[PDB]
Amino acid sequence: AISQERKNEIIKEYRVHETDTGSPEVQIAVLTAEINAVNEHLRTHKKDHHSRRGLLKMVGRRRHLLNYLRSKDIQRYRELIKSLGIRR
Amino acid sequence: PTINQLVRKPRQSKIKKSDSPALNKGFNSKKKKFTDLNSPQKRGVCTRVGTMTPKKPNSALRKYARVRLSNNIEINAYIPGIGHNLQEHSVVLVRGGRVKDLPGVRYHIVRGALDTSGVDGRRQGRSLYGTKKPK
Amino acid sequence: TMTDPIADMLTRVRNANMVRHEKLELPASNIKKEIAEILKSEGFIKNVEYVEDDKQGVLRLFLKYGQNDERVITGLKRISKPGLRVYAKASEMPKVLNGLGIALVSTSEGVITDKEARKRNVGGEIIAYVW
RNA sequence: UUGGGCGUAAAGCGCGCGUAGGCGGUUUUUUAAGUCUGAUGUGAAAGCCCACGGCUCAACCGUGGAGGGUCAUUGGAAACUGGAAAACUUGAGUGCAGAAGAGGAAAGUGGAAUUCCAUGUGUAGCGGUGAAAUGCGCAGAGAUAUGGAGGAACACCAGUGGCGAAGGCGACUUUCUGGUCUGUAACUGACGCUGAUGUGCGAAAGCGUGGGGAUCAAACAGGAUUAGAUACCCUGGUAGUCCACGCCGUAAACGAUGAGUGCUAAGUGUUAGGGGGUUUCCGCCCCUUAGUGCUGCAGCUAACGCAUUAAGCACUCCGCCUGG
RNA sequence: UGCAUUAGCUAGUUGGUAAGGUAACGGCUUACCAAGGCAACGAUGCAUAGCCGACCUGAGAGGGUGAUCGGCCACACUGGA
Repeated sequence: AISQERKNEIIKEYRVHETDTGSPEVQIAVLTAEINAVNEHLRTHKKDHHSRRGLLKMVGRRRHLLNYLRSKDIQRYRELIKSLGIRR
Repeated sequence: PTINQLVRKPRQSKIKKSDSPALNKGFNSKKKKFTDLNSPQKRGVCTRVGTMTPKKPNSALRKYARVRLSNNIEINAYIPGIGHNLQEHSVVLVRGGRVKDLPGVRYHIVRGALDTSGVDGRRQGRSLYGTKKPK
Repeated sequence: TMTDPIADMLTRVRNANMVRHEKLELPASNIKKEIAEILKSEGFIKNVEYVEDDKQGVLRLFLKYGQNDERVITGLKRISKPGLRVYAKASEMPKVLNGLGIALVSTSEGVITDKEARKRNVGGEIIAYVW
């Protein structure tokens, strides 16, 4: 569903530190482009319902990282809200 | 349960539907409504007087009466005792007290109180059945 | 995602007390080691021992019994929980098994016991009715 | 609450996923808020502690503190909670090396069959029957093969196999994928669970469309049996069937066990990954993980039966139940 | 007190802006401004009932009566001034 070099591509351009995989921002382009994959990939297969909750259950797995971005350091949350496009 | 959700929903107690529903009810005669004042005995007047067969295998014919109370509720009321003054239209007094092995009828008829006198030929049950104490 | 530390730790003792064990341990904290000290301060077990590992090291128990192959620890139960934090008054504080158990007391006087709070004239957060 | 149950007795929707809510791993330091105490004021009149007085006893009325030991005016104490500042990673996610498939939506290859029309063929029966018959037979009925077609699926590999939350998933070759799992465990520093709302799936049948009536088949039909028919017997045959195109929202959707975490006798196969010793001419023995199964302590219940794929011993949340 | 087999409640309402006028307060009414404020923690509405002390039985956890007997509220054929 997601290839190895592509996550290891986004750790070059969006990591918080070195060996920082599992970051809040390192599952946003991993999330929403793989949405945009399955948004077109289930546009092909209109009954790909199990692959539908595959990305929606990790919406919250990124959202809880956005939730964790509040309490520790809020300037990183002003940074990461304004970094890319995520509403609310 | 949880004591957390017991705050969210308390232990509401259970109700008890009480026997004799015709004795805890009055009648607002001015407004056609009903009061609830739990008489010992509410008086009434007979409409029908008959008897009934116990459906349990005990065999007799026990005498009952279709009485309408003050609050005009029609009952089937057991008439205890042997002889009576209950042909029709006797303005009688009615207790509770179910007679078992007899469906529907669950009310007694107060002997010797309102318009009947009690039965005569009793000598071991004299205080009941309207008999004054001898000599 | 366990919520009561001092109860699952206490029932693990009774988990091996049933099958007659003589040697177990438990993880540590600021409290739970000193909680385990008040057991061996009274000396219900042989000796509760040292904390060793990186995070919450195992501190031993060494269950001490009677000579008729018996057990001493009858009854093991924490009364408080996340959701119900219970407290005690010093003036009407009872006696576990009417004088045959112990009942510890937890406040900012140091975590004390039944003798150590009846003549301290403080109550606190009671835990164990162990007899 | 103290002081109840949810496998078969009444108590889990069909499963989920999920909004709120509740409740959450681990280890340090601040407050004294919550905790718990100490100085008083201090809580009500017949009612209410203890002892007298008044009543002939008494019924029935006062006394003396107790006195609040609960609320306020007041001092405080931080383990544990509330907030304040950190970390660890088991738990979870993002990594890496691989296994498997009936996991959903799309394109091919071929087999075999019931039905048809035709050849050859031939002529008395062929089919159907527990018992015979209706029927189909003189047109050649079926038959019969190199070979002509259709409907629809695709035994073999097929399993207390595997995958899916569940309804479920099966000739395959390929497309797009889901997801499972192991191992190394690199990293974020608990990022979790329940799950009201909501959203889905939702088996079969039923409301309808286009391929459907090839086979099957409600409804209907025929023949007799049988003491009784058209019932048990039999076919023909309608939608419904098959699939695609709309759903309805229901099942013994049951493992009759809600979901997440600790701990306590075993043996026994088996599915995938890692671990090997001999080796084997790919096989013997054995460690481990996740499981798939079968027997079986302590504990359990009313007993059945459960016992690492708990109904045992503990914690958290939701929901449900209390006679028919 | 209970009912979601009562969920969306309010529009002088919701805050403020000036006059009153009260022993004083203001949306209390009047001219102005934004739709706000109130809500599933069930506002709204319905139905029911004076409240408390007190009674009473409960091991305590307590909760049911009010003729009592006291303290407070409301009423005086009805409805207004």
